[PDB]
Amino acid sequence: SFKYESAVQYRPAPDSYLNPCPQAGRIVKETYTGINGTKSLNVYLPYGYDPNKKYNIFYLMHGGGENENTIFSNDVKLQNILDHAIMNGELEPLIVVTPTFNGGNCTAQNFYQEFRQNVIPFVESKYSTYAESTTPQGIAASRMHRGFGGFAMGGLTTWYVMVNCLDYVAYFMPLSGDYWYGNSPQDKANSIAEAINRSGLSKREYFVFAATGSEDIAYANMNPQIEAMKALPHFDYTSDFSKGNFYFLVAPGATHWWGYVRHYIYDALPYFFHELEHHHHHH
Ligand SMILES: COc1cc(/C=C/C(=O)O)ccc1O
Repeated sequence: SFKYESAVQYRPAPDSYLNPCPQAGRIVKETYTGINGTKSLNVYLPYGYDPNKKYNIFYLMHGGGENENTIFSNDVKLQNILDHAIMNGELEPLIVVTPTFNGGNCTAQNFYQEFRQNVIPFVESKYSTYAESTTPQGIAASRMHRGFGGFAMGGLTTWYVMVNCLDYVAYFMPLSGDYWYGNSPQDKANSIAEAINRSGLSKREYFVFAATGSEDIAYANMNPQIEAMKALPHFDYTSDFSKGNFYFLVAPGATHWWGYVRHYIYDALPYFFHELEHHHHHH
């Protein structure tokens, strides 16, 4: 059913999507040991999950003061939105992982290292993504079907993941957080451009769908960064990812709160993972 729009507008999921869906994906609490010690995450598997099929995977980071359980807690209930959207055909089934930047030496800034070395191999060796194996080569070869996003400090995590993990991840969803690398917006954009240059990727091989609220403090620093990025040849601004690769959704009146941010995921996540996808779809 999904069709790309060129300037998608903010629309909250219906209130009914916040209540439990009978077609509920399974949420599995996992514990693993990596460079930052023994840590946990949650894995959302779509309803009907079949390990002999291959699923898109989206990693989603919490904000400051939160943890790996926040996004699927009663304070957010993202799984209800996912369940309803997948059941209604709005969102193709995918795996959603909620890790944490807490623990050991880990920070929102440096999480990408643990992500690369420990999180991807742990999750993707257990569950069925497009990664045929979880060697660096197997992960890189499946990058078009892997995404990363996050809220606030988790948005910062997302930007650091982008600049350090373009080889492994093609889709990025920074929510209400800017990239802290640089003394000006131009420095931030230039850093991203340099990462893209180093990666060798074409503009059809990475995608950024940023979002925030018009009354969300993150707008103050996101907006200048987005404008600087728009000026780069590396980005073609439009939400139609069949045509371009960069969009910034600003929700009128929304404030810095998961109550709103969950809806940004509802609006944006359906836009991910169709470019170079393996099914024959018309979007
Ligand atoms: C990474 O960018 C941002 C982070 C925050 C974090 C707020 C908090 O932890 O309370 C707020 C605005 C931002 O633009």
